[PDB]
Amino acid sequence: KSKAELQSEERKRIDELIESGKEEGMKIDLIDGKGRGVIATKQFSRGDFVVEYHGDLIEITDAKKREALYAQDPSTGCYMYYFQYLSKTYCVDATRETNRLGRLINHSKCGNCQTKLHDIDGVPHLILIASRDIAAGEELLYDYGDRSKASIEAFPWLKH
Amino acid sequence: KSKAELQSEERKRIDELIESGKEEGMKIDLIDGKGRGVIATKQFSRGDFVVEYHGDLIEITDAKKREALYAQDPSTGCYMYYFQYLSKTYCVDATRETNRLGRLINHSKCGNCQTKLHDIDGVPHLILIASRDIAAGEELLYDYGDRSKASIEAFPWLKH
Amino acid sequence: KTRSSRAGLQFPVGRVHRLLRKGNYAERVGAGAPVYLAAVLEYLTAEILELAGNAARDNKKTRIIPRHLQLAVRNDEELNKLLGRVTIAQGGVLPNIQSVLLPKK
Amino acid sequence: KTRSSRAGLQFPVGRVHRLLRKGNYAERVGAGAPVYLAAVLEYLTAEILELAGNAARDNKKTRIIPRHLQLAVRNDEELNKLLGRVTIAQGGVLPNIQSVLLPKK
Amino acid sequence: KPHRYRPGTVALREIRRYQKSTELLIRKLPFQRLVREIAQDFKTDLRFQSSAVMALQEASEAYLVALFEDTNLCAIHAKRVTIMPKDIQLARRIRGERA
Amino acid sequence: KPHRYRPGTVALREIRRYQKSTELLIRKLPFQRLVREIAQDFKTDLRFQSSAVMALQEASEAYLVALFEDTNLCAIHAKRVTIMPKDIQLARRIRGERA
Amino acid sequence: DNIQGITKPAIRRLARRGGVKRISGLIYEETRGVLKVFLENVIRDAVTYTEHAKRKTVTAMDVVYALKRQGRTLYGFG
Amino acid sequence: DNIQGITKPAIRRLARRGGVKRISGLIYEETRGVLKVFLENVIRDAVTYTEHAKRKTVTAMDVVYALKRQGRTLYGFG
Amino acid sequence: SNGEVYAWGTFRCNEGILGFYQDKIKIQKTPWKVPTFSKYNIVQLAPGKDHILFLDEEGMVFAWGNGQQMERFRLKTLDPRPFGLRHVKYIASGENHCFALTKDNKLVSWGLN
Amino acid sequence: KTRKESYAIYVYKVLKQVHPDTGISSKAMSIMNSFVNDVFERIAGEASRLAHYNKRSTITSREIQTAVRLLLPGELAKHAVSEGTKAVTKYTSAK
Amino acid sequence: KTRKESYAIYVYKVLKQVHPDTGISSKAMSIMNSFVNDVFERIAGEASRLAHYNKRSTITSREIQTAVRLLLPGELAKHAVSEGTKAVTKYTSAK
DNA sequence: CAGGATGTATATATCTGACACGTGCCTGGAGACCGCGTACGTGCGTTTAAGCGGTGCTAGAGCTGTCTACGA
DNA sequence: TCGTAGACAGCTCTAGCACCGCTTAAACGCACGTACGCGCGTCTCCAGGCACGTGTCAGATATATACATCCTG
DNA sequence: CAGGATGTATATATCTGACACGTGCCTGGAGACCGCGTACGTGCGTTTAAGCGGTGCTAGAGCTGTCTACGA
DNA sequence: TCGTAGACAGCTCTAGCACCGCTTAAACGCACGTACGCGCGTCTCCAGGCACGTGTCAGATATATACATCCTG
Repeated sequence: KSKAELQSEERKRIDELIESGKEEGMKIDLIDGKGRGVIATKQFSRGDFVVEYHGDLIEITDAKKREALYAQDPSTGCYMYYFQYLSKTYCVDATRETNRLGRLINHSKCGNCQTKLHDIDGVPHLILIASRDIAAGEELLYDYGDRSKASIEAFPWLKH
Repeated sequence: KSKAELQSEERKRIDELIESGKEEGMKIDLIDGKGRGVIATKQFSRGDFVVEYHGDLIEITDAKKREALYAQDPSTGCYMYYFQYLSKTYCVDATRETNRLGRLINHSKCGNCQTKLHDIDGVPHLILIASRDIAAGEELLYDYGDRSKASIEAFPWLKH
Repeated sequence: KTRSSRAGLQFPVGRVHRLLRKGNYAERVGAGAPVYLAAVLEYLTAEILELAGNAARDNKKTRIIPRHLQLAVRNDEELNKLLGRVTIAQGGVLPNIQSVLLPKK
Repeated sequence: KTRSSRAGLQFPVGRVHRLLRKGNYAERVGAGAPVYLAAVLEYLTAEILELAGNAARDNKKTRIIPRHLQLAVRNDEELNKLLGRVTIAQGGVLPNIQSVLLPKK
Repeated sequence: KPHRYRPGTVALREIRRYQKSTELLIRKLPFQRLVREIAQDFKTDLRFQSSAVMALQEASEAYLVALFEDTNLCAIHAKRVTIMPKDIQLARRIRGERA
Repeated sequence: KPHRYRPGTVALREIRRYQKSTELLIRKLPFQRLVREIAQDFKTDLRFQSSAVMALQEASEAYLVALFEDTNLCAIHAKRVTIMPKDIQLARRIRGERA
Repeated sequence: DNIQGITKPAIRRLARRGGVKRISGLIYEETRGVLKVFLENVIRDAVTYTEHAKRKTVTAMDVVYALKRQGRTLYGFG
Repeated sequence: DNIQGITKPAIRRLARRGGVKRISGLIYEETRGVLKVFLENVIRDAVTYTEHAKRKTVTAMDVVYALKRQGRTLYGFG
Repeated sequence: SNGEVYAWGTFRCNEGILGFYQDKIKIQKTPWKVPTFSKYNIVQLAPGKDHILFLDEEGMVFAWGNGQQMERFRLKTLDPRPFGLRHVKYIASGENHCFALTKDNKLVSWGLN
Repeated sequence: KTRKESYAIYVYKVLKQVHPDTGISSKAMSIMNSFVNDVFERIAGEASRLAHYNKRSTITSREIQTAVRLLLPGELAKHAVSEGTKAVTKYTSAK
Repeated sequence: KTRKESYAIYVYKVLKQVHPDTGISSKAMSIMNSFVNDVFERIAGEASRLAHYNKRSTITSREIQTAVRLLLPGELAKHAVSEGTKAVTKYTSAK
């Protein structure tokens, strides 16, 4: 198959996974010093679609607003994910507690999952794809991105 | 004075009367076989502004709608006044009972008041101007316009 | 020898060399200028035609209607521009209805 | 004798008769064609200028800025069209704010 | 309860129908009036080719087709399904016909 | 309670202020980057007059001034005071830049 | 009447031609003012174009060439 | 970066220049895509106009004459 | 003497019509003061024609009415104002002929010759 | 140094008649040349084409004004249409 | 009866090559002449001006294509740009 | 949850006229130099006039030959 | 000066204008109600091109199927 | 219901440079042929880099003279 | 055929590019909260025009007033 045929087959598999909302081969577990963490129940190959970073979609401050009220109450964890979806800050605020698993994935700079923008007829979709072969039992992790001095001062685990 | 200077002075007097909402030289009286009628308490000269046909302004069916509900209840009298305000049916529905006097003026084809469109910076205003010298005590009347066969069949006073 | 015979495009590229001169586009106008233009014109005439030809077959039987012709030009994103400041007569709209217009239940 | 002297408009109507010929507007171009055009051009140059002249005095002291010049052309409803497909540089907007934008209490 | 179609379906088809035809949708004899009318304010005592006549309709007929089209967004984009007065105007400014 | 201006008055003046100046409101050195950037996709290894350079800003700077202007109605006409994403787009169609 | 000429089942017709889902009350004769407007803008330059060649019978191509200059060059006749 | 170049206190600046009462969150970089777009449309025909006379240094009048053809003839330089 | 300048009447134009203060007044029968035109107090006057031509304290040859014989159309000129000259001491107007003289001993005259 | 035949002088001169003091800018004193540019241009082509769509191989005043009317906006047109008329009558009445 | 030199024949001929059966309408077979009209026209002026803003008193292919590229839309341009190239090479290779 | 009343997609006989190709002709081209509430939709009855053609009258566009004033 | 486009009286004939009764499609009017708005260069040779005439197949037409689609008891 | 903190309209000293007018020059022009809730505004602290100029290097636009192939 | 525009090697020098430390304006980040989004033709003569040079007044500049305007206890 060509490069275009493989990309179309990879896009059709990603579109079906985003539509069904299936989060198979993944279960919640209590990580030591991280609250909730996502761990693999089956072997995920390199390049395989893991799970969508699902939540409430909106504009730039259209996610950074519940920020200024979620700072007013520290208990609700930081679950906002900003992104540049075609020149405009388009995000997915997963602050509300749901059964979706993408919002519970922990941080690691050298983890086993990369965050990418997956467009489906105009509507942006944050997806988590396996950067390498993820072993069964191991924790699913991805680079959170916020390497700023204010954020790293409050929780030092963002650095590593 | 020129024709333009007299029109500007006539427009400035009409704009002040529409703004203040003054209905001086006019009082309500029970006319024989017409419900309520408007009668003059002072002598009104030919061309003098009598009173604005005041009510709720709106679009074409934007007045002919409370029509289809006011037919569902016959007691509320027909008080809608349609008009072509610059290519678009713009009216003034005076169905609601208020202290304004223009909605209580009776019908007559050869009366003593003519209905005209008076624009004030884009907003249309139906005004009643004296067609002739109105005598004190006499009833203020104006041509209602609806000479149609369906309307004239239900109330025969529209003809005369 | 016909120059259009020589160069090999149908739409008379002697009328192009002769429309040009007395059309008052400029003072002088080289032989090829009509030619390359002629072929600019016909690669259009042709690229156009067949869009109808395929479309007109599709809807109608054989012969192109006007609202066939423009039923093509709307649809080719490239031409859609080219003929985006024009008004091809008897066309009517290549239909569309908004998503918030069709049924809902 | 200068033709502009003769006809009585300032902007050289020999340069109009000579811009026209080698401008390639057409084959031939009568004497008056430059003239009436020259005077078309200057009744514009002038009608334009003074709008600035009155405006530039108003805001500034003596000399017209660009944003003076276009501060005029926006405001003359007639020109406002004429220069309605143009973009006079350094202009900026003859200001306006919507009725639902200013204060409210 | 005789046979009926719920409010919208009919005119939705009106779209299907009117969006199908190449049929100039406003009466000829009527326009020739409007055509000859605006003549007067231009040049009193004139004639025009019946051919030409059509075009004038054609264009302004067409012009209107898209300016009503463009107008559809004007209320589509205002939390509206039904196209009122302002909606028509708004479009004029984004064209710059007026503003 | 130190000194403060209620939300809106400030940027309302921003209008007063920015609506006053003939001052190209986006940094030169920055655009020369964007200027030279879109060069590459056109013609690799090129030069341009600093003069010319300005215009390119000028126009698109200006273009934007009115397309943000026109854009103001797009949300003014949507029961809105604050101009969001769609609002920007809507205007593009009424221009016919896209649609 | 002339402006009454552009009558409801035609504005509408013309408006369903762009998928107009529903015409409002005022909206209708607004089209007449517009169609007036458009008529107005056009016939004028066109007649003016008939003038600059002295025709008492206005040409179709005059309509057209003027229909071009305005900015919506129509195709077909010309 | 280039598109990052058109930075917030400038989009805004440019937007307050038409009385923009408030820029929304997404709206900002949309301007970058647009200003990209507009940049794109233009520089291209312009360079193409430099090409048809073989200049490696692009003229201002090339920018202009192309800035004309596009449809927004700018005045001043030219 | 205070500085402000009174007014009355209405000038007859070159075409031949009525104007007082541009388009805000046509016939000024009632005598009224004229507003601020040049900060320096206006010294003398200069009558003749419909062409009134004051002189400021600084020596700024001001000018109202037509002065047709600088140049314009569609009114908006009657109510102003300057300009020309440098520091004229005598402003001496006839009907369709003007006269001026700069404090630097100059002799000028700009009108319908 | 190739001679740049700019309307600068002429653009300046017509300023004086309308307004004596002063007064321009460099950026604007180019802006003027691009008001003279777009007009001289736009005018010539509704002049040029006129000749073609009225079959005469020479641009007379016949066209130039017809365009001028057809090209200028409403009240302005009649004005410059008048000012032409004038410069038309004076051009004919010379020695 | 003055001879109306219409693209009718030529417009018809190029139909055959693309599609043999059939096939046109009267209204459309005018519409074609006004696709040939606007192009022949629009093309000539980005050709004409090109010559003026590159100072050469004769419209070569040099311009005609440069416009053609500058005037046609993206993929179409390269196509007809190719078809010219072709009709350019064949015109040169004749007897 | 579903079968019956609307009216649209579809099929095929059949006459009509415009598409299409032959021909004498003549000139231009060739070649050499969420909720209260009302506004507008849907459908049927009354009624206005658009569309139809039949056609006589002639305005006026279009073409030609001649004289001559315009502009390169 | 002088080649010649433009003025212009003169003339063929297309085509625009007014006419005018009539089948009927369509504009108009109106009652019921529910989805929806709204507030909360030049002389010469000659064949390519066009006006003209003529036969018929593409398509408009219409009776007539079958079909997809919308909606209340 | 109102006086005090922001920052805009306004006034005037003062240096700077571009507007403006003089001049030798040369070519083109003339002449004769309602309410839940969050997104974005306002304001102050931290921090990136735009703007500044000082300037050497030389790409390449611009102009010229010559030979000759292009197109009327 | 042949007048000549265009090709083109050759050459003056404007002007675009890279450099590069530094005062600081401005972009950036963030906390608090309230208004606001959102759901409910040609030869000849010559002076008009332009490139060049030069002096200074219009205007940019800045310290410094006074002023209109917005907002909480």
